[PDB]
Amino acid sequence: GTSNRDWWPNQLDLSILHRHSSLSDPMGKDFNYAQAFEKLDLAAVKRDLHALMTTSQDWWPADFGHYGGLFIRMAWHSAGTYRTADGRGGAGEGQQRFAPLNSWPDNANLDKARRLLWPIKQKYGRAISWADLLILTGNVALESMGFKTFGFAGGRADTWEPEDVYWGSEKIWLELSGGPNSRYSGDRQLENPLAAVQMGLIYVNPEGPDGNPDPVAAARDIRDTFARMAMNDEETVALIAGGHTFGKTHGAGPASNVGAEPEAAGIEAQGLGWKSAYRTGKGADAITSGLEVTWTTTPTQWSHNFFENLFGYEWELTKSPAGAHQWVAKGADAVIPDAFDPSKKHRPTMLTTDLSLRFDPAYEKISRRFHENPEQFADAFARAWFKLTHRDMGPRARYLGPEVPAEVLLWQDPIPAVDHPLIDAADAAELKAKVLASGLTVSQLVSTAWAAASTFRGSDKRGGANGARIRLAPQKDWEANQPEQLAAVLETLEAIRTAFNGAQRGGKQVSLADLIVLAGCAGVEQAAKNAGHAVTVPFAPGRADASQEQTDVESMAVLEPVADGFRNYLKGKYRVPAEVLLVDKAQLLTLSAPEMTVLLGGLRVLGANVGQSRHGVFTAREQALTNDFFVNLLDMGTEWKPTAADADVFEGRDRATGELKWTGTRVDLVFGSHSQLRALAEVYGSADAQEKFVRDFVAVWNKVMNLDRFDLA
Amino acid sequence: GTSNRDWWPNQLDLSILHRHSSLSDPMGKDFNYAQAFEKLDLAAVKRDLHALMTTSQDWWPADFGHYGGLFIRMAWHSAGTYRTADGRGGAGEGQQRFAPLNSWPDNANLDKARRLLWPIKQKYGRAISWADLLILTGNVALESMGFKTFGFAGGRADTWEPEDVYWGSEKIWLELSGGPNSRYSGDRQLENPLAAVQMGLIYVNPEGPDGNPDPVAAARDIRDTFARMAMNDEETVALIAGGHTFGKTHGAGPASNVGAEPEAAGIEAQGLGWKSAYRTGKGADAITSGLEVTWTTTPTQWSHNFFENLFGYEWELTKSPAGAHQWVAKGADAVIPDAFDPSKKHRPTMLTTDLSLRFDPAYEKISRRFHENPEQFADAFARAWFKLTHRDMGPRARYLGPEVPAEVLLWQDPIPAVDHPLIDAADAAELKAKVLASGLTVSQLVSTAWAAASTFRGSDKRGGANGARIRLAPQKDWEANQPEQLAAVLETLEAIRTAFNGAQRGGKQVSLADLIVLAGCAGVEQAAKNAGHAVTVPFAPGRADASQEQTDVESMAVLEPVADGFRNYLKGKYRVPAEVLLVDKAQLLTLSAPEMTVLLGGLRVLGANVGQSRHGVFTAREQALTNDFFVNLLDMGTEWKPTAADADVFEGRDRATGELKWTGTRVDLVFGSHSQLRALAEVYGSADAQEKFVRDFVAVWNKVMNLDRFDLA
Ligand code: HEM
Ligand code: HEM
Ligand SMILES: [Cl-]
Ligand SMILES: [Cl-]
Ligand code: NA
Ligand code: NA
Repeated sequence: GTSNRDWWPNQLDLSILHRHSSLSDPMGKDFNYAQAFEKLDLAAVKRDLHALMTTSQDWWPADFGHYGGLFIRMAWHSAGTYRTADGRGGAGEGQQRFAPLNSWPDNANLDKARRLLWPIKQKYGRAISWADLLILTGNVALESMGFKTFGFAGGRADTWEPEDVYWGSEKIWLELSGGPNSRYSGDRQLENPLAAVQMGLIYVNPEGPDGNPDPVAAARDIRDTFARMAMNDEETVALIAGGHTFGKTHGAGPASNVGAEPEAAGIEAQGLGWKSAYRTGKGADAITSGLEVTWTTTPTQWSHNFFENLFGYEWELTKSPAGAHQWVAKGADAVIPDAFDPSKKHRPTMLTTDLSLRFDPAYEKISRRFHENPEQFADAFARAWFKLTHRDMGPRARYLGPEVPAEVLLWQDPIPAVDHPLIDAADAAELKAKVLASGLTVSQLVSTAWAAASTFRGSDKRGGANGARIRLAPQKDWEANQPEQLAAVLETLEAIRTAFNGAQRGGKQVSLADLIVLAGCAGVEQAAKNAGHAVTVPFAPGRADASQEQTDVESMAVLEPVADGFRNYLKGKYRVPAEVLLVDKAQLLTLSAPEMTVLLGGLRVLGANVGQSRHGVFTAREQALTNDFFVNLLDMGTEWKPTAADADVFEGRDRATGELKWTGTRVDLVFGSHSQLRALAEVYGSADAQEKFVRDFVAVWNKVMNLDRFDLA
Repeated sequence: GTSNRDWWPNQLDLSILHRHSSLSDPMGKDFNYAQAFEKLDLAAVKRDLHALMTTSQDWWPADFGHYGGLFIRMAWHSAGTYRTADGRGGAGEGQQRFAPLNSWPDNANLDKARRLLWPIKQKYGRAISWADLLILTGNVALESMGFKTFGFAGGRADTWEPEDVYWGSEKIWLELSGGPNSRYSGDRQLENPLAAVQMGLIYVNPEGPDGNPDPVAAARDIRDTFARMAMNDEETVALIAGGHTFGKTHGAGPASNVGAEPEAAGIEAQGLGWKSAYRTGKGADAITSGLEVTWTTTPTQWSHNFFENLFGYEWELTKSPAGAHQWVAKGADAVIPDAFDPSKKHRPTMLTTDLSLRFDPAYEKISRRFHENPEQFADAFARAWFKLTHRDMGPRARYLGPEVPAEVLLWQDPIPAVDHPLIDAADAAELKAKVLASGLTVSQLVSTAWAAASTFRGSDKRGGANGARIRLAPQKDWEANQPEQLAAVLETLEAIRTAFNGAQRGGKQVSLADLIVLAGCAGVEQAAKNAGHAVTVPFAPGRADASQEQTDVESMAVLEPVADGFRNYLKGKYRVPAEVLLVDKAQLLTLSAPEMTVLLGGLRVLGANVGQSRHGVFTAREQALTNDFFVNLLDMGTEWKPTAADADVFEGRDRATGELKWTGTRVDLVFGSHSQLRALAEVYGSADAQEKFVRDFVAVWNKVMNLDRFDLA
C-alpha cells in the first residue's frame, strides 16, 4: 500500500497538528473530565486499589503475594518518559496504554499491570482516567507497603491515540550507541530532545552503558538522563533507592523464551504481549528484563534495608539465569526471601546502576547521608515521587481532589494568589488608551505580548504569560526576546501600571502580567484601526506576577525558543529544516494548521519579527492588520530564488522587470510551497477574505494569550 | 524519526477514519458551500474563464494562443482517477491539488494549469470551490472552442487534505507490469480496486501496453480500465476522440531534461514542478509526456477532423524527439499547424491508443458511425463528458446552479419525485406499532434496514436506502442480504404499507423505502425496550421508491458487499485481513472509530449477523440493546484461541474451567486487541456506560439511515 510518506519521505508532516480531534475521542465534545473526577469517590477507589494489591490472579501471580512492586514500576514508567527539552512524554496523558510505549522493551509485563486494573477502571468509568489511575495505583502501592506519600492530584484527561513524539532514529529496538542512527556523538553527548540512552528504555541500561558493567560510567548516564527529566542528584538517589526498596526484577531463564511485544502479538493475545515459553511463563518463572535481583529482606514493606545492603557488603560481578550482568554480595548469608517458595532464600543482589549510588563520588555522599538519616531519605523520596508523577501537570490550578498538597513547590513555577479586585471593562479601556498614548508602537506591543505568551507548551503545560516572567531572569535576557527593546517596553508599561495602581481605591490593582497582555491587545486593535477595521480584542484579567525567588532560572532554560517561526527567528543552524521547527512549535502552542497559518501571516505584517527583519514582511503597510502576507505571497507575478550568500534566504522579484520586491525565509515560503499549507493560504488570500482573516487572527491571538489560564478553565 | 508504522508495519490503520476533521478545515464550522455557490454569479465566472483561454502568461505560454486543450486535459485528469469498485477518486473533492495526485507523472504540467486559475479562484473566493472550478474550466474551454456541453452542476465542496486511497503497491513511478509489486496477474487481470495499468497513470500507457506499440492489444487495456471507470465502448470512443479533437501533446526534447515533480521540488518552485532544462523549458519547447502529436488541423476548434484523419490516412510507426513511440501519416501533406511558428506545418500524427479506435474491431464500428455521423459523435461526447465529470457527485439533489441538465440519466440511480403529503410524527408512531404487532422480530427489522442503508459509500455518494432498491434486482439476491429472509420481511412490510395507504385521506402515503427504515427504527426501539429503556429513534420521511426500469443492474454490482464486518460477513477468502476490510467499510460509511465501535457492538447483540451466526454475539439477551458485547469481550476471565478447523475463528473459554463461552472472528476480536480500538471498547464496557451506549448507538443508527438524504441537506 504505497503512501505519500513513501514517495516524499522528507515532505513536512502536518498530521501532528490535527491529532486529538473530536473524531477519535469517544466522549462528547461537552465532556469535562475535571467535573467527572470532582464527583469521584476517590476514597472508594483507593480502598479497591488496596484490596487489589493482594488479590493474585493466576494468569500473572503476584510476587510475594503483593503487586505493589510491579505497580510502583508501572507508575515510575508512566511518568519516566518525560523530557524537559520539549515537555513531551510523562504520565499526564496515559500514553503508556498506546503505541509505541505499550510495547517498549522497558515496559515489558506492564501490560499485565494495566490489565489487573481493568476491573477498577470499569467500575468507576469516566470519573477516573487511565492517566490518573496509573499514578494513583502507584501511590496506593506505596501506602499499602508502609510508605506515606506527599500527596496526589487528579486531573490528567485520557487521550485516545498516540502522540507523535520523536523518540530517536534507531530502527532496532535497544540499539547500542555508534550505529548509523546513533543518539550519541562526541564525548557521550545525547542528542536533544532525547532523555534515554537506547531506543525503548526509560532512562539508562541497568547493566551499564551499552552493556558494560561499570557503575561509575553508569552514574554518568543516570545523572545526564535524570537531569533531562528535571531531576537533580538528590532527587535521583532518592528515587532510585526509594524504588528499589520494593519488589524484584525478573530474569528466570533465557530471553529467547519471550515472544512478541503487544503491538506484534496475535489477535488472540487480546492486547497483551511477551508471552514466555519458559516453564510456566509467569510467577516464579517470569522474565521481564532478564535480570534476577531482589534488593531487600522485606520486598513488600518500606525499610531502610536498600542502603544497609549497598554499603554493608562488597559486590561481585555475576550473571543472571538469562545471562545479564548483575551483582551479588560477597560472602553474605541467604537472607532475601523468595517470591513464591517459603523454603528458599537468596543472597543480596544489586544492579550495576544501584552500585552507581555508592561508587559515583557525588552520589555516595548523598547515599551515605540517607543511610545515616533515613528520615531525610523518606522525605526526599516522598517529595521526588510527587514531582516525578506531577511534573507535566501544569499549573496548580489544574490539580484536582482532596489529596492535593498545600505546599507550593519551586518546580511548579508557582504563581501568587490574587488577593484584590480585578480591573473591569472600563479600566481595560482606560489602560489601553494610556498604552497607545505612551508612544509604544504596534510592533513593540505585539512583539512583547507574543514573547510573554508564546513560551507556553501544552506538552507539560509550562510557560505562558501568567507570572510576568518575561521581566525576570532568564526570559528578559533571551535573544529571541530582544532584551534591549524589551527593557524599554517593560519600563514604560511598569510606569503605566504604577500610576494606574496609585490612583485606585479599595485596593484594586493591575498586575504587570495582565498589562503586558492588555497592551498586546491594544496594539492589535490599533493595527486593525490602521487598516480601517473597528475591532475589539478580548481580554480576561486575573494573571498575577511571580517573583524571581519563585522562578527557577535553570529550569526556565528549556523554555527558551531557539527557533520561533512566528518571529522568523533561528538562534543558530540546525539539522532540522526551519519549517519543521515551525510545525513543532505550533504543536507545542496547541494550534491547528489553519491557526498556525493565520497567526504567522498576521504577525508578519504587524512587525513581530526579531531584529525588525523584512523577511516575510510582504506588505507596504507594516503595522496594519491585513491579509497582505497571503495576497502577496501567492502572486504569480513574483519569482522566488535562493540567494548566493545563503540558500535559506529567498528573493522575490518581479517576473517581467526583474526588480526586487521582497525577501523571505523557508518559514515564509513554505506557505507558498507545501500543497496543504498553500491551500490554506489561498483561503486567506482571496478577495472575500479580509474580514475572515481579521476575525480568525484575533481569535488565535486570544487563544495564545490564554493558553495557561487554567484559573478560568 | 522512527514511527509506529516503521515498528509495526502490519498493524491496522485507523487514521483513515479521522481524516477531514474540523481541525484541518479553515472554513468556520457553520460554512455551507451549497449556500455560497448558490449565490455565485456563475455567468461572470464563465466570462472570466473565456477571457483566460486566450490570455497567455510568459511563464507557460499557450499553445496556438489558446489554453483550452490544456484545461480539457486538466478536467479529464481531475475526473479520470475514478474507480467504480470503491467509488474512490474522481473530481468531486478537488484532490488533484493535493499529494500524490498533484505529482503523478500523468499530471505533469497540470500544476501550470491550476496556477493559471488562481486569479479567478482568488476573485470569487469561497463561492466557488477548486473542485468545481476545475470542471467548470474544462466546460468553458469546450464552449469557447465551439462545442455544446450537456450541462454543469456545482456543489463539489473543497477538501483540505489528501484522501488515503490505495493506488497500488509499486514503489517506482510508472513501473512496468510483472514486477515484485505487479498489479497484474493471470492473463492480464488488473487487481481490484485499481483502474489504471501503471502507478501514476490515469488509465493506459499512450505508447501501448508496457510500452509495446500494438494498437490492438492497447485496445484491451483501454476497454478494461475505462469499464473500471464505469464507461462502456461507446462512451470510451466518444471521450477519447472528443478529447483528442483539441490541443496537442508535448515531447520537444528528451525526458531527462525534466526535473522534480511538485512534491519533490525545492521551496522556491512555489508549488510548481517538472522544471525543464530543454531550451526555454516551456512553450514550443515543452515536455510533458514525451510524445509530440497534434491530432487536428484546428486544435482550437471543435471539428470532426480526428476521425477524418484516423480513417483518411494509413499510419506508420515513428519516434518523437524524446524517443517515444507514436504514429505519422507519411503520405499526407503538412496540414497541421504549429503551436507557435506560423511558418511551420506538420503531418498528421496519432498515439497508439488513438489507433486502437480504428484497429479494435468493436471500436472501429462505433468510430466509423461517429465518423459518418459527427452529430451523433458530438452528442455522445457531451453526454459522456457530463457523466465523466459528475459520476461521483451523488444524487441529483446535490446538483447546484443554473445549468443542471433536466434529463434524468440511468447512471444517476434516479429517485422519483415525491408528489404527496408525507407522514407525520403520529403516523410514524402508528406504523412502528403496526410493524411490531405483525410479528417481525428485532433481528429481522434491524437486519433489513441495515441491508438497505449500508450500501451507501461516501466516496461517490452512491447507495443508501432511498429508492427501496433492496426489493429490486440485483440487491434482493445478494447473499449478504439473505434473499429468502429478505423476501419474507418485505412481503410483510408491503402489506403494512398497503393497508396504511388505503386508509388515508388527502393522498398522504408512505413509501416502501421510508417504511423499511421506520421499521428498522421500531426494531431498535423495541430492543431498547427489551433492555428496560424507553427511547425514540429519530426518523425523517421523504424517501421514494425507484422502479426496476430506473435501476441499471450491472452498475449496481459494484455496490454488493462482499465483506461487511458489521454483519460478520465475508463472501469468500481474501488476502486482506477481515479487520482491514472493516475499517475500509467504516470509511465508506463515513464513520469515525468511535461510531464504528458502537455500531458494531450494538448490531451484534441485535441479531444483525448474516445466517444468524453466533460469532461475536457475546450476550445472553440477544435482541436487547445493551453494552454486553463490550463487557464480555473485555472480561479477562475468558481466554481466546484460534480453532483447529479455522485460524480466523476463535473460541473463548472460561480461563479457570475451560468451558466454552463464545466464538468470534477477527472482526470481533480486534476490538479486544488493537490498542486504540480496545480503549474505545473500554468506554462502552464500563459500568457507567449503559446510557451512553444506547444514545450513541441510536445516533449512529440514525446517521446510517440518513447517509443518502441530501434532500434534507
Ligand atoms: C537508574 C534508574 C533505574 C534503573 C536502570 C532501573 C531498572 C529496573 C529494572 C531493570 C527492573 C526490573 C524489571 C523486571 O525485570 O521486572 C526494575 C524494577 C523496578 N524498579 Fe527500577 N530502575 C531504575 C529506577 C527506578 C525508579 C526511579 C523507581 C521508582 C521510584 C523504580 C522502581 C522499581 C520497582 C518498584 C521495580 C520492581 C518491579 C516489581 O517488583 O515487579 N526504579 N528497575
Ligand atoms: C486512452 C485514453 C487516453 C490516453 C492514453 C491519453 C493520452 C494523452 C497524452 C499522452 C497526452 C499528452 C500529454 C502531454 O504531453 O501534454 C494527452 C493530451 C490530451 N488529452 Fe488525452 N488520452 C486519453 C484520453 C483522453 C480523454 C478521455 C480526454 C478528454 C475527453 C483527453 C483529452 C486530452 C487533451 C485535451 C489533451 C491535450 C493537452 C493540451 O493541449 O495541452 N484524453 N492525452
Ligand atoms: Cl507525549
Ligand atoms: Cl478519493
Ligand atoms: Na508531556
Ligand atoms: Na470518489
